[PDB]
This record gives sequence, C-alpha cells and structure tokens, in this order.
Amino acid sequence: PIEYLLFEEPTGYAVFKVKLQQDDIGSRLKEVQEQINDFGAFTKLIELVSFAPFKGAAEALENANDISEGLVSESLKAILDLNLPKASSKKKNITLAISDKNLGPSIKEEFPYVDCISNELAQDLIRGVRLHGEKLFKGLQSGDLERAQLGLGHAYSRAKVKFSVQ
Amino acid sequence: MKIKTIKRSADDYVPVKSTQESQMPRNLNPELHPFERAREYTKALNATKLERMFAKPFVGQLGYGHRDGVYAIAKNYGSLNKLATGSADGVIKYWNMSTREEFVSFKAHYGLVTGLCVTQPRFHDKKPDLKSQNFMLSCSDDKTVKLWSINVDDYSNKNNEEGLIRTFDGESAFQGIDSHRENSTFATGGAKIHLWDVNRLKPVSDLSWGADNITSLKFNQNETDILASTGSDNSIVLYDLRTNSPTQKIVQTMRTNAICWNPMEAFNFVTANEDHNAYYYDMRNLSRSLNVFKDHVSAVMDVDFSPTGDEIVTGSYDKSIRIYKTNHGHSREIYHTKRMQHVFQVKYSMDSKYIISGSDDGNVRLWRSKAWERSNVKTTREKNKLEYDEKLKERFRHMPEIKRISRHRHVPQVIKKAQEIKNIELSSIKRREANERRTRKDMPYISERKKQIVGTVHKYE
Amino acid sequence: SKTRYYLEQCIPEMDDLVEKGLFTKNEVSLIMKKRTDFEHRLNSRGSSINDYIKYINYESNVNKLRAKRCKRILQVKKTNSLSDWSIQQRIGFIYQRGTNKFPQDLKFWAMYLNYMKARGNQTSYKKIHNIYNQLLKLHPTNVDIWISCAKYEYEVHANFKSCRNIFQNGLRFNPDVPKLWYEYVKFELNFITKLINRRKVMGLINALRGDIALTIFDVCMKTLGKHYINKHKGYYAISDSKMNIELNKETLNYLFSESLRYIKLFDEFLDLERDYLINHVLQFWKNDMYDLSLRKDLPELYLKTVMIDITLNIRYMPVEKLDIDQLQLSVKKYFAYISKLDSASVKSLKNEYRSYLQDNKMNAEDDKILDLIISKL
Amino acid sequence: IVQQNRRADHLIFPLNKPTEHNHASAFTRTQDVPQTELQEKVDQVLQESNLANPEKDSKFEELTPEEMRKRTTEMRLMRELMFREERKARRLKKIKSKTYRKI
Amino acid sequence: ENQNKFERSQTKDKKLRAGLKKIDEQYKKAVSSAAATDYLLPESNGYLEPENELEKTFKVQQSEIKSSVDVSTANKALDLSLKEFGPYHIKYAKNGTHLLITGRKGHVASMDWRKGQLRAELFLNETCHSATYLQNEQYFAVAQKKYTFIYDHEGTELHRLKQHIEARHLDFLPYHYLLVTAGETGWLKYHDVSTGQLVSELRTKAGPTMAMAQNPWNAVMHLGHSNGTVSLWSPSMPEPLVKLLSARGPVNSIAIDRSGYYMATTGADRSMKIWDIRNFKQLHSVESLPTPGTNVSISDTGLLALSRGPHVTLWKDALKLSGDSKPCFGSMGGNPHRNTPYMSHLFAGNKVENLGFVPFEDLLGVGHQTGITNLIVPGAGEANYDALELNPFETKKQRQEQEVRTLLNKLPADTITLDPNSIGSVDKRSSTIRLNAKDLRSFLRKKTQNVIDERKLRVQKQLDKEKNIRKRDVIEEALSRF
RNA sequence: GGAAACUCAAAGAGUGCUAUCGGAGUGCGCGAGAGCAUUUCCG
Repeated sequence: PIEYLLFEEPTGYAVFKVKLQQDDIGSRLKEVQEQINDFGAFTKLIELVSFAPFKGAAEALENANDISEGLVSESLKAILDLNLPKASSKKKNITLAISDKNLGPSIKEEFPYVDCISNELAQDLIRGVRLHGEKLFKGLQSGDLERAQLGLGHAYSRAKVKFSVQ
Repeated sequence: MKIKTIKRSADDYVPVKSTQESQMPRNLNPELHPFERAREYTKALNATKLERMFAKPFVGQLGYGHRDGVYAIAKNYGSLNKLATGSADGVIKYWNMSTREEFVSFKAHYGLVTGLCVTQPRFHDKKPDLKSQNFMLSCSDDKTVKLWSINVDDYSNKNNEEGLIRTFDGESAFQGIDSHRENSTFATGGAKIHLWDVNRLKPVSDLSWGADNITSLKFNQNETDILASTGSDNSIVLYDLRTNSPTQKIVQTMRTNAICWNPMEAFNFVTANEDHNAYYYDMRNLSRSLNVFKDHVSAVMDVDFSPTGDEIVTGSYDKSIRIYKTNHGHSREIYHTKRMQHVFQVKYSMDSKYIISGSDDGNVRLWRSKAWERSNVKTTREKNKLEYDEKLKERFRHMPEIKRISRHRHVPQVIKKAQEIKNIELSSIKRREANERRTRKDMPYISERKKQIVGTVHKYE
Repeated sequence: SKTRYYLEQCIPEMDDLVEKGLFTKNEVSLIMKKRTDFEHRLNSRGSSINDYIKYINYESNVNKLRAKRCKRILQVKKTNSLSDWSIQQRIGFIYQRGTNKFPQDLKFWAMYLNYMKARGNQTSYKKIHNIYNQLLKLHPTNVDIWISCAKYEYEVHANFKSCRNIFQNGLRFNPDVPKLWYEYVKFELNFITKLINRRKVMGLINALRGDIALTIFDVCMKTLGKHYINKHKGYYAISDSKMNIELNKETLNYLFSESLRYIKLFDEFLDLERDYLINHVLQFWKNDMYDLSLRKDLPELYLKTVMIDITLNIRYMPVEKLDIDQLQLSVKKYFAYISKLDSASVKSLKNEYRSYLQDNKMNAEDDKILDLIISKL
Repeated sequence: IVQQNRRADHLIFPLNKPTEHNHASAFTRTQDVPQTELQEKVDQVLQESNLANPEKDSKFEELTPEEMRKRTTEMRLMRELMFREERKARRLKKIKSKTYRKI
Repeated sequence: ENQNKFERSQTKDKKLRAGLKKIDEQYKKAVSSAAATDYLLPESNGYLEPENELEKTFKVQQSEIKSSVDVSTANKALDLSLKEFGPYHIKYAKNGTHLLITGRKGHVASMDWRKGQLRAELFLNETCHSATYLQNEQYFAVAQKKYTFIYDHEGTELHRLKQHIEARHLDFLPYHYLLVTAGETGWLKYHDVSTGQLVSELRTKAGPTMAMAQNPWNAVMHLGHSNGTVSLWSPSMPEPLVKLLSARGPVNSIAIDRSGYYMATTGADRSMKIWDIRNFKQLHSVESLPTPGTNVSISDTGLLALSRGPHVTLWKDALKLSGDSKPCFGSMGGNPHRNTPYMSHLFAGNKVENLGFVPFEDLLGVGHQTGITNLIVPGAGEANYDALELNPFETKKQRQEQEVRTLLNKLPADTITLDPNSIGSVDKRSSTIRLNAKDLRSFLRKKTQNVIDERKLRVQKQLDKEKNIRKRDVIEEALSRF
C-alpha cells in the first residue's frame, strides 16, 4: 500500500504513481537493493504522473521554507488536490509515500482521505528517485537541477541567517 | 512465360539506421523446427539443474534472537512485515521484519509464555486507532492474559501509551489463545476453553466438553464464528459461537499439537500431531482425513497454510521443516540447518513467499518458500523464461533422471538414518500384515486416510 | 520480443479482411510487411515521434482505402465485422503508446486530442476526459491546455459547472499569467450573456449582474500584482526606499496595462451593465494600491482614468444627438476636472477635442458647440 | 464458491472487489468546500442565482409547421441555448419518444 | 486451410474428463493460432508457370531466366570455375551463407559467396573426398586421404582424427553436435565435436558404403550399400535400425526431404525409387533413364533433381501419393497426366559431381569437373527462414549467442530413435487399467546367509504354490473316499 | 627494428537502450462503474 509518492525538487513538485510494489519482507537483500541503483528496473517500479514546477524564484524559496519547517503550501496543496483521488470509504483511503514525519501530520490535517507513510520503503523509494533524478522526468521541464539548487541553497541560507546585505 | 524469384531486398531484414533492432522473421513450421519433444525435454533438464544451482533458501535471522527458544509466533493479518514472537522466559517481542529489528520488548510474564496473537481490538468507548498503534495479546501459564499496545511507525499520521493496556486474569492456567478476527472477541484454552472480549475482565463463556485441558486453538479465516481446538485427550474438538457450544469431537491415536484452518477453503484444516504425519481433515465429514502428509521422523510440532491456499509449511520436533503441497501427500522439499534445534513454530507470511520458522535455540529464522525464485521485480523476458521452464519441469516431472535430480537433498544424517530404519520397520510390519491377511478371512482393508481415527461422537448422518 | 506480440495481435483483422474479398493475399502481405517494418521502427531503441506520426498516417490511409474498397467492391458501408473498428482501435493504441513514451510534445498530444474529438461519435467523451486529465497532470503549467479543453467543454458540451471548475483549478495552479485570468473573465461573461439570453427567450415566448467578473477582476488585480513583484526581486526582498517605490510604480504600470486590456475586450463585449462594471474598474483604480497614484507618479495614467470617466457615455452611439443631449453631464464632469488640473488640463482638452472630432440641432445649439453647430447645420 | 475456485485455470489473487477508483479529475471538486479565496468569493456570489438545472428544464421544456420550417431559427436558438443536463435529458426523452413511435 | 502442416499427431473421473477437455482444447487452439502465422509470413515463394501449351516449362534455360530475373539473384548466380584441381564438390552451410568446395586433387575452400570473402583456402596434396561445415563458418571438416581433418575458420589444421581409418561420406547432425563418418571399410562412426568423445563405432557388415544421406527430422543416418540395401542407423543399437531393398546392384545416391517423409534413391542399374519413410512403402519406381544417375538431391519444397552426369533434371511436385506425379521424361500421345521435367540443364562435356540446393534462396548449386555453377530455379528454395534457428543475416554477437545456446541445448546422443516423438511415453508396460495396489567364522556367516536364503526360497515357492491352488464309474463311485 | 588500421577475422573489458462486440439504453453496483449482457436506438 504505497501507491502514490511525493517528491520535492528544486525546480518543482513531482508526484509518482507506484505501478507495482517493492518486496517488503526481503527489503534488506542485495538482489532487491541493487534494483534501486540500476535504472532498467526502477522505471519498472515508478512512473511519473505529475510534475508542476513552481516558476517564481521567490515562490521556490517560499515553498522550500515551508517544507523546511514542515508545513503545506499553495503549490503542494494544489497538486495533491489535483492528483490524489477521493478514495471512497467503501474501499479504503489513499496512501502517500512522503519523505518525513514532520510533514506527515500537516497533510493529514488538510486532506482527510490521504494517509501519509514514511517507513524505510518510502525512504529508499524516494532515495531511488533522488538518485536517478532527471532521467525519470522524461523531458517535462526546462532547466537542469544543480544550478537551480545552487541558487535555491544560497537563498535559503541567507534567509535563515537574515544576513545584512547593506 | 512468367517467372519470379524471391527477393531478400536487404532493407526489411537488415536495418536502415544502426540503432534500430533487426528483424527476427518467423516461420512456425514443424518442418523447420524438427525435434520438438527432445529439445523441450533438454530444456526441462537444464531447468532442473539450474533450480538445484539456485536452491539457496535461507534469507536471514532477525535481531540477535530471543533468550531461550521461542514457543509462540503470531503473524499479523492486515499488514505484511510485522510479526510477534513470544519466548520461554516470559519475553514477547514485536518485530518489524523489513529492517529485521524489534519495535519493543516486554518482560511479559513470569513462567513460560504459551500463546500470543494480534488483534485490532474494537473498544466501544474509544475509536480504533489502528493506523498508528498495533495491539498484541499473550497468555502464559501463570494464569494471566495480557493485552498490549505497540507504538509503530507504519504510518506517519500523528504528532505515549506504550505497553500493558490491560490484564485479564483467570482461575486456572492458560495454554493458548487466538483472536476471533471480527468484533474484538478472543478465545483461550487452559483447563477448559474460555471466550472473552476486551470489555470484560471476567470470561464471557465457558465451552468445554468435559473437564479436560486444551492444548491449542485456532479460529477460522472466514466463517469466523466457528473454531477448532485440540486437547490432551488426543482429541480434536470443534466449536460454534453462533450456537455458543461445542459441536463435534473426534479422537485420534496421538495428541494433536497444532491445528490450522485453510484461508481459502474455510472448511478444511490441517492437524499436526505427535505421530509423524500431518493429517488434513474436511470439517463436514470428520470420519475420513481426506489427506495425510506422511514425511517426518519425529513429532509434527506445527503447521500452517500459506494464504495462497495450497502450500503447507510444517516444522517438526526433529530439527527440520518441510514444505508440502496440498494435492500430493508427500514432501515437496525440506529445510534444515546445523544451528537450529527443535523448530517449534512455523508460519507463512502474508506475502505467501516467506516462511518464518522459530527454533528452540532462540532464533526466529526466515526462509524462502520457493527456494529458487528470487524477490526482485524481473524484466518480462526473464519472467517468461522462468515461468516457461517451470512449466516444463511441471510437465516432465515423471521422467526418471530429472526426477532423481529434482528429488534429492542433503538431508542431515540423523534424519536420513532414522527415516531409513523407520522405512525398513514399516516394510517389515507390512509383510507381517500380508501374512496375517493371507491366513484370515474377516480382515478389513483398512484405509490409510482413516487409520488414525478411533472414535467420533455424532457417528453418522 | 514484443514487436512479434503486437504484430501477432493485429492478425485477425487481416484474417477477416481477406475472408471478405476486399483484400487479396498479395497486397495484404504487402501491408503487413510494411506494418512490420513500421512497428519495429516504433519499438526500436531510441525511436521518434516522427515515426509515430507517419505510422499513424499509414494506418489512417489504409483505413480510408479499406472504406473505399468496401464501398466499391461490396457496395455496403459498414461490414458489421471485425474489419471496421480494428484500425481505429489500433490508432488509439498507437496514440496511447506515443503519449506514454513521449509526453513533452504538445503537437502529438494535440493530434491525439483532435483525432479523439473527431471519433467522439464512436467513442464518447470519457476517453476525452481520461486523456485530457492525464495531459493536465503531466503539464499543469502550460495554460493553453486548460484554455483549449475549457473551450471544448463549453462549446461541445456546454457544461458550465465543470467549465468553471477547471478554470478555477487552473487559476489555482498558476495565478501569475494574465491570459488565464482574462480568458476566465471572457468565459464568465459568455455564460452570463447566455443566461440573460435564456431569460430573454423566456420573455420572447411569454442579482445576477457582473459581480462574478468584478470579483475575479479584483483577485486578478491583487494576485497579478503580487506575483509580478515576486517575478522581480528574485530571491532577496530588495530593501531601499526609492527602489521599492519605483518597482511599485512599475507594477502599477503593468497592472493598469492589464486593466485597460480588460476595458478594451469588455467594451467589445458589452451588451450588459457596461457602465456599471467599467465604473467598478475605475473606482478600484481611484482607490489605488501601494502608492495612491493620483498625485503620485503616472499622472498620464491619472489623466487616462479621468478621460475614461468623462468619456464613459460617448463610446456607444451613432446618433450623436443623444451624445449632445447628455453631453452636459460629460462637459460638466469635464469642467469639474479642468478646475482641478493645469497641464493635464491641456492634454485632456486635446483628448476631448479629438474625441469630439471623431464624433463629428436644438441641443446642438443650446446644450464644443462650434462642432455641434457644424454637425447640425 | 470454493468448488469453482478449484476449476478455474488461472487465479489472479486480487480476488475480491479491490480499491479501483477513478482518479481525481480536474472537472470535479473533491472535498466540496472552497479552498482558495477565489472559490470563496465566487461561491458566496453564486449562492443566490444559479441555474442548477431547475430553471434550465423549466425554460427548455418546450421543444407541425414550426417543426417543419416556421421556427427554423427559434428551434435552433432553443437547442443551442439549452444547457448540458437539459440537453442530455432532452436527447434521452426524444430518443425514447422516437423509439415508441418508430420501431 | 493449412492445419495439416501444423498438426501434431469416455472416462470415469470427472476432473480428469475436464482436464482432458482442457488439454485437447488447448491443442486445437494452439494449432489454429500457429496456423494463422503464414498470413504474417514475410514473402511468397517463386514459380515459373507455362501459361500456355506450347510454352513448356523445360524449354527454358539460364539465358532467359537470368534475363528476366532480379539483378541480385543474377549476381548470386555464380560460376567459380577452377581447372587446376579436380572434379569439385559442394556443401553449403546449414544456413545459406557460407559455401565449402572440395576438389578431388587437393583443394578445399570455405568462403562466403554472396560476398567475395574467401576466408579459408587450403591446398593439399592428397585426394579430398568430401567436406561439410560443423555448425558455423568456424569449423569445417574434410574427409581427406586416410584421416578426417577438421579446420578452423582461417585454415589452421585443428584436428587430425586418430579414428576414421578412411572416409568418403561425412556430414553433421546439427542439434546434437555430431559428426558422422562412413568409409570404404565397413564402418560407420559417430564423433561428437563438442566433448571430443567418440560415441559409437557401428560395424556395418554390408560392404563399403556407396552413399549416405541424413534425415533432418529424426537424425537417423541413411546408408546405401552395394547390396541395394538402404539401411537406417542410429547409435542406440549396433545393428541397423531398419533395412530397405531400394535398387539392384549398388545405390549411388540417396536424398531425404527436410520433413523426413520422402526418400529419393538412385541406383546403378538405371533405376530410381521414391519411398515413403514413415510407412516404408515403395511409392513409385522410375525406369528407362538412359545412364545411372550418379547424384540425386531434393529441394526444400519437393522439387527433386536427378544428375545423370551431363544432365541435371529438376522435377516439381513428384512426391505425392498418386500415380500421376510419377516423374516421367516425355509427353507422348497427347497425355497431360504425366510429369515431365519441370526444368533441365545440360552442361557441355563435364560430369556433374554433386548437387546441393542453396537453403534459403532460389538456386541449385551443382559441382562438376571444371568447377561450380548455380542454377536459378524458382520454387526450389524455402523463402521464409525462421530466425531463431537459422539466420542468413548473422553478426558476431548473435553467432556466439547461437553457439552458446545450442551447446546448452545439445540433445544427448541416445535420444535419436526412429521417431523422436517417442521420448514422452510410458515404457511398454502400460496397463491402461493400472493396478495401483487397490484392485489386485566367515564360513559360519556364509552358512547362515545360505540358510536365510533357502528359507526365502521356500517361502517364495509356498506362496506361488498357494496362489496356484487358490486360482485353480459306478463301482468307483461306491469305492471313493478311501 | 617503427608501425599508417583505412585489408579483414577471432576474441576480452568499460560505456550507454525498452514494457505487458462500439456509443448509449435496459435488470443492474455507492453526483457514480472499473463489470455482469443485449433485441432496446441501434450500428
């Protein structure tokens, strides 16, 4: 039960449908935890289903500050309201593999029908999508990740220090 | 005059660019594919040899084990990777098998722990908070049945009530439990079987035949309101909570240790007793054990069905576990290791690929059921190859040389010698039975599937 | 392989296509080897959307040829067999496979959407909703997606609740483009005009003012101002007084350049309480933001607001005698503003004289009057 | 039900009716409350005067010389200005009437 | 319509009745969905038709067929004419890519022929009888003077064979990686070319082997002696598996269809026989041919070819069961119910030495005194090869892949009976009603063992005696019971 | 002895490449179908 995953990236928010599942009981084995490393089996496991880029630089800094304190924001709430289906109470409620237990209650407060999850399965699935990086996104962007994360890092650092630029 | 000649044309066969894939043109003629049966036979023989090459069943321990050998193991039923083990010096533990570590431990009782199971216990004055904490309960022989919460990071919804939610206490001792999986009811066994629910400190009902102790119980997996048990009058009893009464009772020739229902038939169960064969009974006609799995050398200490509904795991008092199929009656295959002694509790996991065995040395080992199917998600041509040559092995399993390759194991020398002398004893007693039947005239051909039953209340209908 | 699997799945259509006599074995082997090469090129290692496009062109042209040989040989239109829907089923499979293997090309996405909108008579709008929702998921930013299938949902099915729903979803998704706000106001006015025309059709066979458009105009103004400011000042809130004030003047200029476009393609729309919502626009642009710009910068903007507030009436009539009849209001407000301005008075005089010159008997004498006499006599 | 469970040829183990729900389309509001301030203001305007198919059916429950050529623009205007649910119910009712009068 | 080519030639228990219905339904469905593949078959075969009555099909020669044929096939129509070494001999590879030619003086050349890539030429100074490829371009065997050699792809002498005391008929069983030798001494020996082991040495006991062919369908070897006996062998039994009386005197050639059903055999008494194999019925004889045809070969479509030395004669569709497709030599009396030669070529003065059809193209290679010549023949090549086994468009990578896969799927040498569908059965102990047991001091040790053995013998005798016991006038009537 | 690799062959390593009856209606399932199946408009 991991069927949707949320990844946050310094160009935009991504949401991945989990096509099939990872082996839960044998999830410390070598022949399972090399599949996260190689690429020909990870795209058997995770496909991209939504990627909304925040385009303003200051809105990227604001999303990064709201994630870094563990709070929902406009673009994140917008794409989860778009992508996450209303799982009706006859079947279940939907599950969402997010990266941190500090963020968890703040999406459970806003969406009732979602259910966040971060065990080591969500941890290493997000680790796999972080490792493979751009090759998952199959061209739904304009701009690489490292220069954008350089700018976002310098801005987040100065906004934390409140460094006097006079 | 009209002539023609075939045109290879070198463009629809070899490509135009470099990167695209060349054609594999195809003609399915039995002219051009001459040896059908011998070639798929040799593919079956290579399948058997490669299965023996990849027969690597053992996957891991979990933790550093318990203190002094386990005696009860309870898989949960909602989630997959959570498994409770209770062991001899009153120690219960609740393992997350993903990282293969323990959530919490408890000095649960004083004497031997006897049986535990997990529940999603619906209280009436409280919402079931079963997506943030998980509940297991455990009965021992010092007259206590404790129900415990467990903090568990399966989810991350919330942010504290760690252990010992409550303690039911009984008159006599307790020998086993299992939880009715609906409406928060659980049954125990001891001097006589009792039925509690978690809103009372006193037993709601008492359901014995006579004053005879009851070694083990089990509920169903569907049609939940009936259950079965086994007592040391060598007896199998059934009960029905809808009538709130016992309902039938057979008596075998030796004491049944562990019973287990089928989670796909709902009226078949397996039964593991001290004579070295796990019987497999149909409920609504308890005169004939409609199968008998007959390959051990010592007492059959536990059995369980896989949730796919056709494989049996068993674990013997001799230091070995076996996996059977339902439809055969002999052993598919066998696990053993030098460092396990006296496997007392075996359970399939809900993934139906991993059997959790628990020895008396202290460890709770794990094994792959299929000892060669790996667990990674495989590419489609590889899955086609595996299912194809597995179907070839299944179709050709009666050929003698691939039978004598697919059959043999390294059975340990104790089990091999003792099964050899048991086989020569059984051949000798069959020879003396043939002599006695050569003489006498009123001698019934006693069926093997009814050999062990020596009495049934409600005799025939 | 899987190319063998797709080719083997397309065999029963050629089976009944030869079983009925409209394709003999030679040419059906010709089209099958051509489809074999096309399909291996499709499922190569590193294929292209050009290959998908021309394979689709091959399948559409063999469908046209199959219909032509059906109306020529068998002289019936629909053969009620497997041979009819099979090619459209294959074209649906190829478009789905292409949108899976290559999701960033809106040319191919649009060709799929146009093909499915054409075949809506055979396969209805649920497939349209499915592929359009997955297009919206894979491209939330590109506003032309929302605009295009909002136009579809309004002009093909006219379901106004879902139309306003997807406009509000897209406007939540990117409230920093001007085009989406402006075309949402355009759709909202189209709906209110169709509703008032329904009321007029009721009156023919014998409350709901533009407050929707005005509220979304107000949220447009403040949100586009804030997000233009955050499009500038990239990461660090620039902190010096004259720079902050001059960028507030810059965003006032860009925001009023959007509001004048609203006035333009609302005056093209009008047919309603046009002076009511235009005066709501100008009451907002009287009660300014960040600077209160009437005595501050952009005095030419203040002159343009005065010019619109004066010439609010004159922009509607070909019978200019009514303009001369009510021009006492226009010239009265004109004198009320000339009494307040000095050199903007002179530019406003040139503007009003040019307006009256673009415009051009008893009222033309009594209630400038020189042009009124020159147009009356 | 267990008897025909052992006669079937391949058992795909999602046996029961699983969680098979369609994804949250952009056309349908999910939790039926205004999220943004724009939804707040537009619904607090449209609380009073909305054509929630009642006035649509009341003003479109009308539609012979007018059927032939007399109302050749009036019928076009009515069928054009008919809304979605009114047009679907009109198509279903007219199709059922033609099914009754032409079999 | 085509299911005869794809065909593969009442109970009590209800679950077994349902299982039998499932398996023969799956048989029918898989045969139909295999027969529906030749719609997707890539191209069609070739033909030359008479299209008149005066335009006979055998008054057509190489000039006009090479004129109206394709340029690529016309340039495939080679003539590698060599004169300084003797009467040549052909063997194309298993796929139609490489060619191996052999002169009787000393010449052995293994070479591509659709490309000019001569990859292993070697002269010797001893009479090279015949030659054949092993699996690839890589290894090719030559039956030389008195030791068979096998050679690498460039020409290094890989192995002399210590056995095979001489050799004049040598070929290959491909899926088993077997090399089969028949010589002028009365031997036939099998040598596996993967493990290197000899497998069997079958003493023939019927004189020198005059000719030999290979069945492709069950990998039996067809010898033909000087007795007129066509024997069929395999390394299971040291005796011949079956024998046949084909012709009188010796039989100079014998050739098997690739579907294993039909055998053509030409003797030395000016006689040809056509045989069924799976029923061993002499289908029809052919007499009156002028010279004893020294070499016959058979196409992949049923288009056989006699080779009478100067003449080569190709008959199309002369393997049916009727009496109409008997291959005759001339239409007499206005009889359209004959089978004339489908075509024929007449070389100048050089005796043709051996035939061989090119596998997957429309041409018949023939080797003679002055060298090689290929003949463009429209229907005598299988058009649509199957790429999982044979492939005329190999690379190095897939060639090595097919090497490792076939070496992994080497069928063991015991598995070649008269009928290779017979390895799945029960072993002639069927019991259709199966009786499943339900319905029936060292001197002193030896002496006690003899005692226990004698007691077991007596108990066995008494049980059999009891089994036989259980399974089985006036004055004497008065004088009974005494 | 230096090697032009552009003559070709046999091989060894490193790198990159893909997925698993037709629209409604009609007895129908909790604004709603993912399916059970037709004589209802039918095509």
